[PDB]
Amino acid sequence: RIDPSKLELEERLVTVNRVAKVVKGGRRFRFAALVVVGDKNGHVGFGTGKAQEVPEAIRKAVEDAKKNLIEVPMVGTTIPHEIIGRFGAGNILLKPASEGTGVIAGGPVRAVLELAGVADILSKSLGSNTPINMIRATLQGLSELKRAEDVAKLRGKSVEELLG
Amino acid sequence: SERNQRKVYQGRVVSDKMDKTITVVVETYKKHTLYGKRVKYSKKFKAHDENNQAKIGDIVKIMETRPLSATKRFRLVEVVEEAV
Amino acid sequence: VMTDPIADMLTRIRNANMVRHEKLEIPASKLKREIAEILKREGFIRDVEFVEDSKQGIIRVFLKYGQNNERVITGLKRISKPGLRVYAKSNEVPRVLNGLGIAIISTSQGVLTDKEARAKQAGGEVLAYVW
Amino acid sequence: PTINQLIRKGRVSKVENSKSPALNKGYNSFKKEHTNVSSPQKRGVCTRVGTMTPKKPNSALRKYARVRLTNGIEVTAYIPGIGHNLQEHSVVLIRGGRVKDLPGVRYHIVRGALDTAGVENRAQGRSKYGTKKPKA
Amino acid sequence: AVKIRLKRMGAKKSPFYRIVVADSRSPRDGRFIETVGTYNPVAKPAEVKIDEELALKWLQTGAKPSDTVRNLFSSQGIMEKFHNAKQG
Amino acid sequence: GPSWKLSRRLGISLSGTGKELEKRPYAPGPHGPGQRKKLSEYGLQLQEKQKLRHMYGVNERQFRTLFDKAGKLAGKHGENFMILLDSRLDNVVYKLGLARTRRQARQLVNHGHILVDGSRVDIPSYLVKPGQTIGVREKSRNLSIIKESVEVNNFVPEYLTFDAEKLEGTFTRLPERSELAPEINEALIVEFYSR
RNA sequence: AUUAGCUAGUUGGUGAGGUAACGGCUCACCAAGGCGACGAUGCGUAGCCGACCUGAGAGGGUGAUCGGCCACACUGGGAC
RNA sequence: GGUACCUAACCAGAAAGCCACGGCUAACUACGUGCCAGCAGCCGCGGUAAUACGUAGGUGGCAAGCGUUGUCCGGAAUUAUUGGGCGUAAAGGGCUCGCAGGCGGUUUCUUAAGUCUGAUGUGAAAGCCCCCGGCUCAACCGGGGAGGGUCAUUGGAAACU
Repeated sequence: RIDPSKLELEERLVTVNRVAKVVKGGRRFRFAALVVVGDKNGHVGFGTGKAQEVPEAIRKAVEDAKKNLIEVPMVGTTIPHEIIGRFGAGNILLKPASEGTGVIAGGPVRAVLELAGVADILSKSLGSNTPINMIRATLQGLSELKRAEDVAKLRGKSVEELLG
Repeated sequence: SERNQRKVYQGRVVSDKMDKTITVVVETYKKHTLYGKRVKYSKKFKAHDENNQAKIGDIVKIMETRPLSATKRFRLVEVVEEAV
Repeated sequence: VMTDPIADMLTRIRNANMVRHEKLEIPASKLKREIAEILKREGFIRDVEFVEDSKQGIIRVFLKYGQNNERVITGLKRISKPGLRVYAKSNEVPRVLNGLGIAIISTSQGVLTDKEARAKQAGGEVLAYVW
Repeated sequence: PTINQLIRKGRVSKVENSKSPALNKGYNSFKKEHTNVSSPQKRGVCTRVGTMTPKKPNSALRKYARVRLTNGIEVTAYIPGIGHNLQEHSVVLIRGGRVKDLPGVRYHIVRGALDTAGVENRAQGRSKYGTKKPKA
Repeated sequence: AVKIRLKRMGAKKSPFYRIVVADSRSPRDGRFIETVGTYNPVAKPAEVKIDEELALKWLQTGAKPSDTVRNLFSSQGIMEKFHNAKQG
Repeated sequence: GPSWKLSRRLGISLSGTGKELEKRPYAPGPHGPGQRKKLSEYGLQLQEKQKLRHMYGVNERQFRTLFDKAGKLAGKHGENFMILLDSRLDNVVYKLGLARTRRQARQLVNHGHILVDGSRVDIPSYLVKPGQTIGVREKSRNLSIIKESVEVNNFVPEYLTFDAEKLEGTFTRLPERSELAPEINEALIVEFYSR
């Protein structure tokens, strides 16, 4: 599945990284920028773009993020349950919280979750501090999340006894 | 009425080389505080005997008393079973 | 040598599930028997039925896979491992997933699932969760 | 497996050595002995006042003091500021402070102390460097 | 000898005492046997709250009250019924 | 000094007026009219906290203490905070239209008398208890700034009643969700203090 | 544990003395016993707790005043 | 102690400073300085165009306080049971046999040491937490609760060790 572009999406440039290549004529520099893009209703996804000029590199990155998007469950403006993101030594814990706490996460993680629009959530970063790997791990977790209704239908049961 | 019951312990003989007196080991044991795994521990006592009934290897039941001698506080109640 | 059957059974179910084998065999034991019955009740499997012999029988279980080839069960965790048995008072019985999953607990009045054990106020040996 | 290795071998924690070994030692006379104490400052008499060079290939000529503290310990120290009246044989007060660019000096010569005059002609950071409000 | 006692607590200017039973040797604010009420001098109408069952067994077994607790007991008539308890 | 400077630093009038934004709404100082970089993701909530604290005229220790009290209070920490800040009687006397400025409210209630179920009150945290009629006693009953404030009509919120003929208002049950966040996007302070 | 053996009135018994008491508490006699890897012995360090600080939690640090118990009164010993 | 408080009359007059401004981290410009003078918690800065050195204006944080020092806990998932690892990053003993110790195939009766759960007795007061009352909110001070045992006696259950 792919989510089309019939939406209003904001972009939050998390980081631009200086990048260099070594050649006979000294050094060759470029600019690699990753950005997380997505509406607040619940659609998210990152992108990347490398080029020699920062603004149009960001343009590349936002186009990539638009091309690659993901949905997330949003039970009560908060995740339904526990989850650990497990991408390449990027360990991120997420926990649902009461309806007044707010967003509690690291920089890149906070950008991703706030862009998703989750109002009340807490987290923790246990793996490497690398931003892109943070993003990949947390989005793997967010994908791994499961709504309650599909769980009920999978079990052949109903929400009332699943919550009971 | 009936008075307070002194504690009663269960254990095994570990020495009888001293007249009218009998040393016992009790296998009472606990679990580690911060880990919560059961771990074995041994506590040994000196108990008083009248005719050296108990022998090495016997399993005996024990009740505490007033101090009868230094390091000795317990009485021999009965030899529930005798060794091989 | 094999330490405890429950670890073997859980891990065998997990191994069969990750490749989606519709069939599966387990050496039969009493405890594993009612555990299979429990998973049948909670709908984490398709069906379980038994075969008997002179060597502790066998039990064979058919795993559910949802309407569209998706994992009905996504993990299993043994917590009362040999060498470290974990026991939960009745009040502190864990609400796994705050409801979605189940924890299976052996109790003074039988082996029960999480919610019903909490409902009838029984504690005891909690053995595993189901994801 | 690992649980028994823990129950008997245990979890030996690391030790955070004191970053200011001179500030936390005390002394007494009629009992000749070195005590362990926690103290935020100390005083002493400078046995030498001088100036030497740092270690980084980019340099600057810095001032320093050689001081005998109350507890009979010997150590160098750094004098932050512009100019000073810190002659040999002066009772100077020391506080914990590192200077990375200079090797070996673990302590700072606090200013506004007993015989350290506050740096003159300064406006901001006056709390540091021991200087009163310049004008009334 | 055990006594009914007025133990102090409160602030530097607002005393607030508890009627307590303790021995004559224990310090004013130290250990005691049991607390049996409270007394407020600075409340505009003077205030007191006394228990008279497990507090009264102390008078039964014998316990000299201090002067103020004595006259407060008189105010609530507890010492009176303690007096009728003899001929009763 | 602080009034105009703070208002145009935050970019929001602490009371809401064209002035402090009319022709120099950018910022104070010489670098004001230039280009303002997007505040850091620490700067945003720092600015929000500054907005709330300055608009309500309170000290930092006071603010933190009230924040912990609101957090301990049941309901939702996001707004119970602002409910307490509104219960702060200075804002009450202001919203009753007894003064032009919260500075006036502070000054008056400090040395001037506001009889609300009590002889005098300086500490702002008090309230006018609903169901009782005790009003500003008969020394400042006639006062110039009071007459100016009552004659200049202003929106008394629906959780407050008031009659100028005897210039007394009964604090009703509680404030609603509207005056909660007129423009302030709360729930930034929560994680700013979680930091 | 870069502190492996310690103990020889200490270990047990029979008698006799001895605060208010039971007791190697002290004697006489008899006997080789007692304790150690589950850390004895030795060295260094410290008053103990209610509690206090931090930490969401496990946990980690502190033992000021307020309260309880303990020991000391220039240093040792002695009894009235 | 004529102290707390209440009653009057006089005056914007007696009463604001501390630190930071390259990034971490909220706040930038002008001058002098020219590996000097110096800065500092890390990265590091300064060799004549320094937002990093000293001044000046402004801004930023806080306030009768503000910075520095020293000690402890977190961040430190960096001794990790909760919560880590050992092919090349630190880490599998050179290999084996085995005392003690740690673990234990399936069914079935029984025992209740572990186990789970009632009852009772305590876990002082004062503290932290909840709910109320009072000092002109509270700081604080009260009143009533709750929690606080790898706790003692006793009863109940037998799935698991």
